[PDB]
Amino acid sequence: LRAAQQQWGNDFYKRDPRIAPLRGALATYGLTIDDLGVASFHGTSTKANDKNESATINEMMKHLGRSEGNPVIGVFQKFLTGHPKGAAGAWMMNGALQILNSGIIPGNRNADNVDKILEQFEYVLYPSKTLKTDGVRAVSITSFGFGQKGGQAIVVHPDYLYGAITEDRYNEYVAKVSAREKSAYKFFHNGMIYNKLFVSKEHAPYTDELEEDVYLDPLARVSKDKKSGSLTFNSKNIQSKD
Amino acid sequence: ITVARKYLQTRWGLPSGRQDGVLLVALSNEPAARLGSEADAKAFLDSMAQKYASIVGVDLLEEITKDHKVLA
Amino acid sequence: GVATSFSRKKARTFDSSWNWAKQSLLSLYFEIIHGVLKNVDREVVSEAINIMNRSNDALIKFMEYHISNTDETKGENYQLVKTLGEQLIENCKQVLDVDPVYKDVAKPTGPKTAIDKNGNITYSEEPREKVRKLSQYVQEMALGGPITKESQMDVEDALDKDSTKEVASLPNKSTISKTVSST
Amino acid sequence: FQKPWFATVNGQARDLATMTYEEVAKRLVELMFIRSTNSWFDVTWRTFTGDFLRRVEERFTKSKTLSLIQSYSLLDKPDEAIEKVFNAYPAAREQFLNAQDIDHFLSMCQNPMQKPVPFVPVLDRRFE
Amino acid sequence: LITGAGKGSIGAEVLQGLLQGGAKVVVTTSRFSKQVTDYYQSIYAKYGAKGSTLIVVPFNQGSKQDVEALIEFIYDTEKNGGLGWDLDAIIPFAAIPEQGIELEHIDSKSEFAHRIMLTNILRMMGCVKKQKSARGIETRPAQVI
Amino acid sequence: TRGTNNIIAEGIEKMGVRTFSQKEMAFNLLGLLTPEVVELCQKSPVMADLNGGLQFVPELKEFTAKLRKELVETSEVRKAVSIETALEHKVVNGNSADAAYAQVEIQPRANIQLDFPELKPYKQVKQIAPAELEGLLDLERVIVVTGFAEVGPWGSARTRWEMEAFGEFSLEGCVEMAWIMGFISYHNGNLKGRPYTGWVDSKTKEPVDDKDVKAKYETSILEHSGIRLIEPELFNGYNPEKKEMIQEVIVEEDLEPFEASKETAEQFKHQHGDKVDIFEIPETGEYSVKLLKGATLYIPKALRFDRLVAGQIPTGWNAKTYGISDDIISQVDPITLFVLVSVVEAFIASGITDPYEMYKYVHVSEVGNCSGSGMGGVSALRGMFKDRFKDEPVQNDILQESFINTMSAWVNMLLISSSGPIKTPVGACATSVESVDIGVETILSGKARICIVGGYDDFQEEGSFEFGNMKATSNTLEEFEHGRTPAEMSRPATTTRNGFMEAQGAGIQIIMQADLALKMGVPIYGIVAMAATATDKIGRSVPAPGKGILTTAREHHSSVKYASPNLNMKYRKRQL
Repeated sequence: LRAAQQQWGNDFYKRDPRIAPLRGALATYGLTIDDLGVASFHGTSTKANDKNESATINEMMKHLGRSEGNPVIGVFQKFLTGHPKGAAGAWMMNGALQILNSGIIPGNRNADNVDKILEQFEYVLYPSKTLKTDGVRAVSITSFGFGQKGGQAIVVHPDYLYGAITEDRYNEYVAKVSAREKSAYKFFHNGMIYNKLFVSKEHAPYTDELEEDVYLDPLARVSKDKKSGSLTFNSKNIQSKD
Repeated sequence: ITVARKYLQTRWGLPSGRQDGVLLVALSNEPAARLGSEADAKAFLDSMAQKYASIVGVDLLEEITKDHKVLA
Repeated sequence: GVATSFSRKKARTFDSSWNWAKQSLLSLYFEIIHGVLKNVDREVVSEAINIMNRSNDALIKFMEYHISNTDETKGENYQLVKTLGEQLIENCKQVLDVDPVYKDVAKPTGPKTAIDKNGNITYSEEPREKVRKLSQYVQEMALGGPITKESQMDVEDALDKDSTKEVASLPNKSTISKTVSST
Repeated sequence: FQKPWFATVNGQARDLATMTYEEVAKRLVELMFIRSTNSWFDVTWRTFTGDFLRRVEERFTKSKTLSLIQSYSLLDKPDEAIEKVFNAYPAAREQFLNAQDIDHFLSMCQNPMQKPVPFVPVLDRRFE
Repeated sequence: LITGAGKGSIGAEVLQGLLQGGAKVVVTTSRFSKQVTDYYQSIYAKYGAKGSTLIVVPFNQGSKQDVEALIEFIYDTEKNGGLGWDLDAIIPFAAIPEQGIELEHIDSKSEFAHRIMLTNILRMMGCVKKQKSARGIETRPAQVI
Repeated sequence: TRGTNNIIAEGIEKMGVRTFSQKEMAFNLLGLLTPEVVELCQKSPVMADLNGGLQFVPELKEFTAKLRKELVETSEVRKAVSIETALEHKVVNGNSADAAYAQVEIQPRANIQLDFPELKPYKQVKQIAPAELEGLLDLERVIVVTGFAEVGPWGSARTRWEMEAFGEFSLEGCVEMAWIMGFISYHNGNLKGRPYTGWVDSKTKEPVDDKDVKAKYETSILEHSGIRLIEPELFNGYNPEKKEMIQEVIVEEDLEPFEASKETAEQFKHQHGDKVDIFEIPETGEYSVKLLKGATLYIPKALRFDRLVAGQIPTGWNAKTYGISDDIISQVDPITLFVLVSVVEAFIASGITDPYEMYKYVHVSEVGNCSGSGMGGVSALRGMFKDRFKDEPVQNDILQESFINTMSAWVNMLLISSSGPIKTPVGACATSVESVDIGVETILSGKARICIVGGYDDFQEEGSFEFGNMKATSNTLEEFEHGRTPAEMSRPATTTRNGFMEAQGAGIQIIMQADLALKMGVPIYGIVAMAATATDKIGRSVPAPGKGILTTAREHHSSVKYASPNLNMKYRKRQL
């Protein structure tokens, strides 16, 4: 059943040459090319990069049939944080999630003047100020590195996931998440105040003399201990009929 | 290490193996930077020989010619 | 105070109206949708003027896409953006090939001082009772007052009532026969 | 015992950092406001829960405004007072007590010039 | 060319006008900052009409050398690092606030202020005259407000 | 003209004279530029009275002055009489009856929030996506982001987003920044007699109110985060202005002898041979070392460098305050501290408070770590190549910390305890996206059901210099020459973009199977719906950007007459 779900829901476009990866990526959630609202540019502030990246984003929109008049709105967060080589993609992946869940697209506040060259790329819009929109559906984090290390990632808004699940199930979920948030707000203000945020684990969930037994039972899972109250593997849950 | 013993012996009266104790106590308290003044280095050897003093339990002109001979 | 300040390398030049225009509009747009600008505010008229001041074959395809793609159904605010949008799209089509123009639409003001019942001196800038357009301001000027002795037209504005309607007016050249000089 | 464990909400055992601002205010009124005599058994205990509600306002307000509990006399109708505060700051019903306010609460329990609180707020060294 | 068009001034209101009409304008600022750079990018992205262009330069109307340097950078071919322009209007609104200075108080400040507000304005008109003239520009006067 | 002494404006006007707003005078002035009056000027000088009749009022000076006096007096008598009738009341009618009549102002405190995502009523949820979607997707193969955090120039994911999206901090902004930066420290106990519970200036140990944090600290907080001048304190003394470097010289005549240990004198003689003499000083047991003519010497010198600005973690950041043990602080490379702190903060963002809670839902072997670095351990690398070369004291396992995959190792050894996959990416300036690719795939192959994804790199002396040599980074001397403040030297897509600004930090996110996330009941911040890596083409310039990644848009349009039923969800759903 899972494989059928896979064939028709998840990977229907894998073996199709008329459906691009980018296309189908959005298509699985009923999203069109035009739905990709924001492009998180690598924006290195170098002459080489910024032009190339715009051109390449422009072309991937052009090829897939982006409606004339609907540009991608590009953010360039390197303007605020700088460029930490490796940590680049992640920072942009964060801002992308924050954009999705807030509907706010921040502005390249250091865009005194958009390079006149870039006018040709009619599928890109370079904002100098923050736009609070009524929704963002999908962001595109792209990044380039030395050695022809190119990469893209498409992040789609969370609420499209909940569409594919039963109402009773969704409701049950909201319940758990709510309880977590409360208990995490708890945890966080504790560790802030008392500098307890990082707490190094001084033991594994398994005793040394139980280590192997756990690695080998695929169904072995942790339970609260009575004495310690912390999460350990029990002798009675390892290789159990239960 | 030569000059530091002739100071420990001149100004704090320490023999062969007693200045060995003052150097070992200064090795556990070693400065995380090089001392600047020779007077800063003298003052360092002072307090180090008194931390040795209460860990062992004990309490506390030719130089004109020297400048000339150097010249010769 | 007489020390030097100018160097050529510190000059900053601003060019890209082509881009700020799409932004200018995509902003008026969310702002009406979010009801920061309601259809009464003069700002929608001001901003209309600035958007028209930058008609591209390209700026048009922008508003065209975004306006034609709004769901009027979604809310009362959505209809407004769409209607205004379409109106604006029309105007820009006309302006296309027309040199910009400086037209101030801001509400004209005058001085108002008031001293508290507790001696608190307060200054406001109030709208002039009998002045609303820059048009009316020119008329006020030409009449003078009684204090200038010896020598040495009604065009009802949709102004603070219906912005979209005034916005539709923007592209149209006013014809006048009763020259203000003759007042 | 005559001193219950404070952080027990409708029979449900739990800790002070796992109550909400509402639950605490309602637990405070529950244990200090004597229903039968429609009276706060001690003025310090009315004073206490006032200081607490004031804190609720302080935490959850965004900008600066003025207190909805201008005088603690308003606590003489405890239920009505509580609803007034939490109506204004509805969020306070859903969030657990801020970590820093726990310290505060437990500090008020240690205030001299106040009738010793009628419960145990904490299992710790001074539990005797 | 417009001097004295800082924020919150008759200058900046005239500047917004010019830009709205599609003018090509050089603005001088005395307090050249990020804070001030950011102001003008804001102003341009609001009123910068089709065919408009704003150029912000740091400037001190009190310096003879700045007056000369400025309008030279204006007339000099782009190749030579210039602007390649030819002015049609000059609005020398640059000034310094002298208050509580009476006759017998006139000193260093007022003499300097007089320089910015008169002598260097003359010098500035004089400068663009030489440029135009040295280029045979006899049919394109610059209007001085 | 009135603008940002107008108080008498209304009064002067009360005489049939007009005063003007600046927009009005500007309109008036602009009217002199109209073609009509321009040509007028060309015929003969024009004079324009834009003075609204104020040239008719006699004795204007004195008249003016009178208005001002009458106003000011009316103000001061009115305010003086009221202040006295008010004291007469406190006398006649007691100050305790008026004391219970003032209201109490309430002042805000900071309520930092985790800012989870919002879950709408299901009714509205099912309106977003097509009804056909329900149960179409194998949720075991939908990759979802569950948490995230960062350590960087602008604080954490919370404070940075605030600055990026809003440009100023909230109360929660400053209070958190002041905390991470070390300005304020929490205190609960007695403060000089009376009991206190709240923030304390850590330098002075005096109390600080939330509502004051801004006035007291932000001015400085702002000066010491983001892209700013390189603070040498943060980099073992790296001073771009004074670069340390030695030059080789040959000693032209015998140096003067110096005392040395026997072990040490022998290390010299081993090196120089014919070109050094060492002799025992019979009395002390130690040797004299005399460098002869011909020997080689290293004489230190200094170099002025171009890159003066970096995006650095806010000044006063301290892995100690996030709660990291001094032993770890010592043992580890700075970059591991960034990583450690974010892995913690990212689990918090996902509502996972004890990592071992994963092992309630999953098997030890199905939690993985795919975080990567471009260089990573640049600091231990130096201790290995340079600090050894000087015989400076350096650890015996700096080699450990120099590796890129050891950051992930300490994460697993201190926090996670997994036996899941451990694939570590090196992707230069894209290790982070490539990391997500690798992450996504590892979960889609059944090898992991939860794994840690992200990137990290540190800014150090030798790093910045080599970038400057590749001409890659922005030249700060040149940026200054152009009137550019440090906060302004990173301007992508700009006409004047001039090179990139270097920075430091880490950022990770936690990714998961949609199905597992739902079951655990963690937050869902987004769907990773695609991730790809692609090489470019034949070349010879390694640092060059290309269009390899354009291939993610590759579809074949050689036939597109009629609609593909495949794209149609209604179709697929029936088939399922």
